[PDB]
Amino acid sequence: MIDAILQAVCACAAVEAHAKQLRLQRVCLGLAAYFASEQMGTSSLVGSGIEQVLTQIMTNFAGEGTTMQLSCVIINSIAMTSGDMYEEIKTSALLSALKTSVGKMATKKPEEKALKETCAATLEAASSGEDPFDAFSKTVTELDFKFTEWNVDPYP
Repeated sequence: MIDAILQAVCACAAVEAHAKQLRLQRVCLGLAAYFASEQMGTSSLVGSGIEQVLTQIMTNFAGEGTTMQLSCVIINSIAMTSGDMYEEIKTSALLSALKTSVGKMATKKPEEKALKETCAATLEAASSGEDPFDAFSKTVTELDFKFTEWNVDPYP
Protein backbone atom coordinates (compact mmCIF):
# COMPACT_ATOMS: atom_id res chain seq x y z
CA MET A 1 0.00 0.00 0.00
CA ILE A 2 2.70 2.40 1.14
CA ASP A 3 4.82 1.54 -1.89
CA ALA A 4 1.87 2.39 -4.12
CA ILE A 5 0.83 5.61 -2.40
CA LEU A 6 4.46 6.74 -2.35
CA GLN A 7 4.60 6.07 -6.09
CA ALA A 8 1.62 8.38 -6.63
CA VAL A 9 2.97 11.25 -4.53
CA CYS A 10 6.30 11.07 -6.40
CA ALA A 11 4.57 10.94 -9.77
CA CYS A 12 2.10 13.67 -8.75
CA ALA A 13 5.00 15.98 -7.85
CA ALA A 14 7.08 15.36 -10.98
CA VAL A 15 4.53 16.57 -13.54
CA GLU A 16 5.81 19.93 -14.82
CA ALA A 17 2.46 21.66 -14.16
CA HIS A 18 2.63 20.84 -10.45
CA ALA A 19 6.29 21.84 -10.09
CA LYS A 20 5.58 25.23 -8.50
CA GLN A 21 2.51 24.31 -6.41
CA LEU A 22 4.28 24.62 -3.12
CA ARG A 23 1.66 23.36 -0.69
CA LEU A 24 1.34 20.13 -2.71
CA GLN A 25 5.08 19.69 -3.05
CA ARG A 26 5.18 20.16 0.74
CA VAL A 27 2.82 17.29 1.60
CA CYS A 28 4.20 14.93 -1.07
CA LEU A 29 7.60 15.59 0.52
CA GLY A 30 5.99 15.32 3.96
CA LEU A 31 4.67 11.80 3.32
CA ALA A 32 7.94 10.86 1.61
CA ALA A 33 9.84 12.06 4.69
CA TYR A 34 7.60 10.22 7.15
CA PHE A 35 7.96 6.83 5.49
CA ALA A 36 11.65 7.27 4.65
CA SER A 37 12.45 8.36 8.20
CA GLU A 38 10.37 5.46 9.44
CA GLN A 39 12.26 2.98 7.20
CA MET A 40 9.34 2.20 4.86
CA GLY A 41 8.65 2.87 1.17
CA THR A 42 12.31 3.72 0.56
CA SER A 43 12.44 1.48 -2.56
CA SER A 44 9.27 2.99 -4.01
CA LEU A 45 10.66 6.49 -3.51
CA VAL A 46 14.03 6.00 -5.21
CA GLY A 47 12.47 3.88 -7.96
CA SER A 48 9.71 6.42 -8.60
CA GLY A 49 12.23 9.27 -9.00
CA ILE A 50 12.39 11.00 -5.61
CA GLU A 51 15.77 12.26 -6.85
CA GLN A 52 14.17 14.55 -9.48
CA VAL A 53 11.37 15.74 -7.19
CA LEU A 54 13.99 16.91 -4.69
CA THR A 55 16.13 18.84 -7.21
CA GLN A 56 12.94 20.45 -8.63
CA ILE A 57 11.78 21.99 -5.33
CA MET A 58 15.41 22.79 -4.44
CA THR A 59 15.89 24.92 -7.56
CA ASN A 60 12.30 26.19 -7.91
CA PHE A 61 12.24 27.18 -4.21
CA ALA A 62 15.93 27.37 -3.41
CA GLY A 63 16.21 28.38 0.22
CA GLU A 64 12.59 27.68 1.11
CA GLY A 65 12.65 26.45 4.70
CA THR A 66 9.91 23.84 5.00
CA THR A 67 10.77 22.00 1.77
CA MET A 68 14.49 22.01 2.67
CA GLN A 69 13.96 20.27 6.03
CA LEU A 70 11.72 17.54 4.53
CA SER A 71 14.17 17.09 1.63
CA CYS A 72 17.09 16.65 4.06
CA VAL A 73 15.16 14.18 6.28
CA ILE A 74 14.46 12.07 3.15
CA ILE A 75 18.16 12.21 2.13
CA ASN A 76 19.48 11.65 5.69
CA SER A 77 17.07 8.70 6.03
CA ILE A 78 17.75 7.10 2.64
CA ALA A 79 21.48 7.56 3.31
CA MET A 80 21.06 5.70 6.63
CA THR A 81 19.03 2.91 5.00
CA SER A 82 20.70 1.40 1.94
CA GLY A 83 24.08 1.96 0.27
CA ASP A 84 22.67 0.94 -3.11
CA MET A 85 19.75 3.40 -2.69
CA TYR A 86 21.75 6.44 -1.56
CA GLU A 87 24.33 6.31 -4.35
CA GLU A 88 21.38 6.28 -6.80
CA ILE A 89 19.96 9.59 -5.53
CA LYS A 90 23.47 11.06 -4.98
CA THR A 91 23.38 12.67 -8.45
CA SER A 92 25.49 15.69 -9.40
CA ALA A 93 22.26 17.67 -9.81
CA LEU A 94 20.98 16.92 -6.29
CA LEU A 95 24.36 17.90 -4.85
CA SER A 96 24.51 21.14 -6.87
CA ALA A 97 20.90 21.95 -5.97
CA LEU A 98 21.43 21.15 -2.27
CA LYS A 99 24.51 23.36 -1.95
CA THR A 100 23.01 26.31 -3.90
CA SER A 101 19.80 26.02 -1.86
CA VAL A 102 21.52 25.74 1.54
CA GLY A 103 23.32 28.89 0.36
CA LYS A 104 20.08 30.90 0.09
CA MET A 105 18.54 29.78 3.39
CA ALA A 106 17.39 32.64 5.62
CA THR A 107 20.03 33.22 8.34
CA LYS A 108 19.06 35.97 10.77
CA LYS A 109 16.38 34.85 13.30
CA PRO A 110 17.51 32.30 15.99
CA GLU A 111 15.44 29.34 14.68
CA GLU A 112 16.38 30.25 11.10
CA LYS A 113 20.11 29.75 11.85
CA ALA A 114 19.31 26.51 13.68
CA LEU A 115 17.33 25.15 10.70
CA LYS A 116 20.11 26.13 8.29
CA GLU A 117 22.51 24.16 10.52
CA THR A 118 20.46 20.95 10.17
CA CYS A 119 20.17 21.19 6.36
CA ALA A 120 23.90 22.10 6.22
CA ALA A 121 25.01 18.88 7.94
CA THR A 122 23.22 16.88 5.21
CA LEU A 123 25.25 18.79 2.57
CA GLU A 124 28.46 18.25 4.55
CA ALA A 125 27.47 14.62 5.01
CA ALA A 126 26.76 14.27 1.29
CA SER A 127 30.03 15.76 0.04
CA SER A 128 32.01 14.02 2.83
CA GLY A 129 34.76 11.51 2.04
CA GLU A 130 33.31 9.18 4.70
CA ASP A 131 31.12 6.11 4.12
CA PRO A 132 27.50 7.43 4.25
CA PHE A 133 26.48 5.35 7.28
CA ASP A 134 29.22 7.16 9.22
CA ALA A 135 28.71 10.57 7.57
CA PHE A 136 24.93 10.77 8.13
CA SER A 137 24.94 8.91 11.44
CA LYS A 138 24.35 12.01 13.60
CA THR A 139 21.98 13.79 11.16
CA VAL A 140 18.24 14.14 11.76
CA THR A 141 16.30 11.05 10.75
CA GLU A 142 12.75 11.59 12.08
CA LEU A 143 9.88 13.86 11.03
CA ASP A 144 8.61 16.87 12.95
CA PHE A 145 5.15 17.22 11.37
CA LYS A 146 5.12 21.01 11.73
CA PHE A 147 7.36 21.35 8.64
CA THR A 148 4.61 19.78 6.49
CA GLU A 149 2.04 22.47 7.35
CA TRP A 150 -0.57 19.72 7.14
CA ASN A 151 -3.20 21.56 9.21
CA VAL A 152 -2.41 25.18 8.28
CA ASP A 153 -4.84 26.62 5.75
CA PRO A 154 -3.50 29.34 3.38
CA TYR A 155 -6.50 31.62 4.05
CA PRO A 156 -7.57 31.39 7.73
